[PDB]
Amino acid sequence: DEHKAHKAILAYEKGWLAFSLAMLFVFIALIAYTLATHTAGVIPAGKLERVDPTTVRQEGPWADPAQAVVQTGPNQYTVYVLAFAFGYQPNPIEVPQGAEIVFKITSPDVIHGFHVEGTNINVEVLPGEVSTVRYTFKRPGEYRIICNQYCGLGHQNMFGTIVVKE
Amino acid sequence: EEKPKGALAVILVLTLTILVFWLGVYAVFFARG
Amino acid sequence: SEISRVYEAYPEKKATLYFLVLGFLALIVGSLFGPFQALNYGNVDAYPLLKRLLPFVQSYYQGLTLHGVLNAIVFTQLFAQAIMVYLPARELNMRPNMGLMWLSWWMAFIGLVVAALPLLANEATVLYTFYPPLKGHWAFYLGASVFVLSTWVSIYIVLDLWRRWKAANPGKVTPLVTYMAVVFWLMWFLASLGLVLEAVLFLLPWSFGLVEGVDPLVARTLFWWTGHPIVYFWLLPAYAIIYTILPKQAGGKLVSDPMARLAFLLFLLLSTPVGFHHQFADPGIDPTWKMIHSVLTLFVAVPSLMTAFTVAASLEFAGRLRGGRGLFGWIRALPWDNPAFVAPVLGLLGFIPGGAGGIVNASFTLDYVVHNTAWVPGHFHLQVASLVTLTAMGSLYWLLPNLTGKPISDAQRRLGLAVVWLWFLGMMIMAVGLHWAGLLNVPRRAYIAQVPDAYPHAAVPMVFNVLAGIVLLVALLLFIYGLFSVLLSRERKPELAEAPLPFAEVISGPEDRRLVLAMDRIGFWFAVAAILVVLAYGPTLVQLFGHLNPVPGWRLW
Ligand code: HAS
Ligand code: HEM
Ligand code: CUA
Ligand SMILES: [Cu+2]
Ligand SMILES: [Xe]
Ligand SMILES: [Xe]
Ligand SMILES: [Xe]
Ligand SMILES: [Xe]
Ligand SMILES: [Xe]
Repeated sequence: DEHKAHKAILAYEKGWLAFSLAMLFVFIALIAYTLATHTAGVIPAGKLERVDPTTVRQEGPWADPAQAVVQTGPNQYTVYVLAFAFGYQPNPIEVPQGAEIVFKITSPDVIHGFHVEGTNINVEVLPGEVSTVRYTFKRPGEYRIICNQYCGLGHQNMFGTIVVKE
Repeated sequence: EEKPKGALAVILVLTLTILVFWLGVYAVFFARG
Repeated sequence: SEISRVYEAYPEKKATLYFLVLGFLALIVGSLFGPFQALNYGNVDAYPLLKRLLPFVQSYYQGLTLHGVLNAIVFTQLFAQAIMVYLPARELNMRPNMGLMWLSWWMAFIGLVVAALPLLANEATVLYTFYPPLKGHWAFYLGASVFVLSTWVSIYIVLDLWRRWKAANPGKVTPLVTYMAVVFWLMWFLASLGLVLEAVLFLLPWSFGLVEGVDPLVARTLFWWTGHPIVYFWLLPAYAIIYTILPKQAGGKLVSDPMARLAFLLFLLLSTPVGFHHQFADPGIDPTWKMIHSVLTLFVAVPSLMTAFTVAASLEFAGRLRGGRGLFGWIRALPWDNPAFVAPVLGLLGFIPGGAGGIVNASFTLDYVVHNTAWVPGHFHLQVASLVTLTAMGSLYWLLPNLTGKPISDAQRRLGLAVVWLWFLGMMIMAVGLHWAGLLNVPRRAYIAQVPDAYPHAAVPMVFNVLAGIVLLVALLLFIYGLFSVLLSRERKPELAEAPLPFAEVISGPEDRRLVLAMDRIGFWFAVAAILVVLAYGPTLVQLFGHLNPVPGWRLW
């Protein structure tokens, strides 16, 4: 008693810790799996890509909204998105399906979020940096973009749109 | 007295809850892929 | 000029009380916005009512800034500074350097007020994360800095106690509570450097006018260096009470000293080098480094997993000592009439769905499902606003008497039990509501009641959020009532203000010595933790500091 409960507890503790680490390593193994698959495209690009925020929408790929989309391969399209104080340019973003869309997003003002409802596209958009993500939608129709980072008094109203064509 | 049946039940529930959460979202991650 | 002999040989008692009072006032004020926010996520706009009550409130987001700051930052730091200075001091029966201990309180008080002015005047509606380029008033940043630096005094205070005790007891193992306190404050010191650098290098010169740009990426990297460990800095003070006082309140004993020490040792090791789990959705950060940080974060869950077993066993043991039955008998044997027992127990229950939510968010790729949704607030209210606050609330039932001498009547005791159950229950409902809607893509930090038709698919969880909002509103009121009833009565027994803190017995074994001894090599372990931080952050920080891209400030409120 008490001393008898000490050893048993400490014994089952060691078996609990062995099981727990095992379970975590399994999780580490299924996360590594996702990294090797296609779904890993939503992980933003690692290399830094600096831009001037104060000069984004008057010069360079973000300046002209009719230019935002660009075919860069045979089945690759680069969209130059601009998340700003309560809105997204272009609106709506028009892209075909079965195509690899390479979003390159930045801000002229503050931090915004880029959350494409119904997809794994969830990226922070930082002023003076380009958030580069790759995504191939499989489902055709109405994709809404939500700003999930507080960016001012109109933040709850900051909605965007992805027009992806069947 | 003996085995912590009560404790091992508790961490069983905890273990089951973690899995439901992890596997459930692990699913939803691929469905939005 | 001293009216109570108590405060003259235990003057730490007084300094502890002030930290506690200031902390629960901030808790109350901050908590007022809670119910309104809950209704907001129940698609109900009650804010014109709030605006009529509190006429200085300008927006939802000013409210939300006050809610975060006053509850997550102020209440929690002042509770820590109270617990993780007073409990070691009483365990050792040593007086803490009172000159420095009062200085740390004044810092906290002047820092709070200084930062309170611009917040109350809507000059710093930037939330508790204050991300650049969102630019507040200088007096918020200055105020926050002073408030946070107060902890650096606290660290010194405890270290000092610890050195002095090592002197009087050469070659002896650091006693339990003190050991936790040490590895706690040391951990906090290492953690705090990320926020200090942010403040000193960027935010402070920026708000003062010295510079006109601040890089957002390095700003939120340094932030999250401190950003995560600070949650443990909220947590460990509750853990200390759960490990070393709860078993006594239950009627049993802490089943293991070395486990407790190992739990706290790991936290000192893994609490800091895991910030990238907050930045999974950030650009400019290498994906490999994100996977690294995701692994270490899975590891930092281990201490909690250990804790789960150690505490469960200690409450099964206590239950059996009370006349425990079979598989679930020990549960019913516990002192469910005692608020100091019930409150933390309930917090632990809800901590289970809270922890799993944490592990999910920590799975790199799976974050993209939940990041910045109502799921995250769902996650942490089970953690901070449940476990921590509840442990805090219930602990008033032994800690308030012990500092003041004021007894607690049966009525106030039963009042507590109501407030505790409601708070718990209400946090539970809310949890379901926020997780649900978070899966349905509902963003967090949003005044969604102002855009009613925006989220129709969240129909039924929006009901839960309304319910909780009502439930927790009532619990709060009863808390204020009950708390002020205890703080405004002149019933005083000076004898229970001299009664020892109900510390629990520690079951010890033979194997302990050698393991406990290696853990007491704190100077070694502190450097190990220091190196881990350099390795995890160093390579990235150096790459971000060579390519600085400061952007101008914005006010968007
Ligand atoms: C004080 C509160 C803090 C707790 C501690 C906490 C724990 C964790 N968190 Fe966290 N967290 C994250 C990962 C974790 C992980 C892995 C854990 C772990 O520490 C959890 C370990 C816990 C367990 C493994 C459970 C152990 C269970 C126990 C100990 C109870 C047993 C009960 C018993 C035995 C009682 C039985 C009694 C009877 C009577 C039977 C991640 C992802 O990696 C995000 C990012 C979301 C995003 O994208 O923004 C995050 C976001 C937050 C938010 C958002 C901050 C913001 O504004 O952006 C803050 C407040 C926060 C607080 C806290 N968090 N967390
Ligand atoms: C009185 C009971 C409480 C209720 C009903 C409540 C409700 C809420 C709600 C609905 C939100 C989401 C707001 C949004 O993201 O738009 C929230 C956020 C938050 N709550 Fe609570 N809360 C309560 C108590 C607490 C406590 C006790 C703490 C900490 C000790 C706390 C800390 C936080 C923090 C840090 C946030 C996020 C702030 C931000 O994202 O800017 N809350 N709360
Ligand atoms: Cu931009 Cu929310
Ligand atoms: Cu964290
Ligand atoms: Xe902070
Ligand atoms: Xe700060
Ligand atoms: Xe503050
Ligand atoms: Xe700071
Ligand atoms: Xe935080």
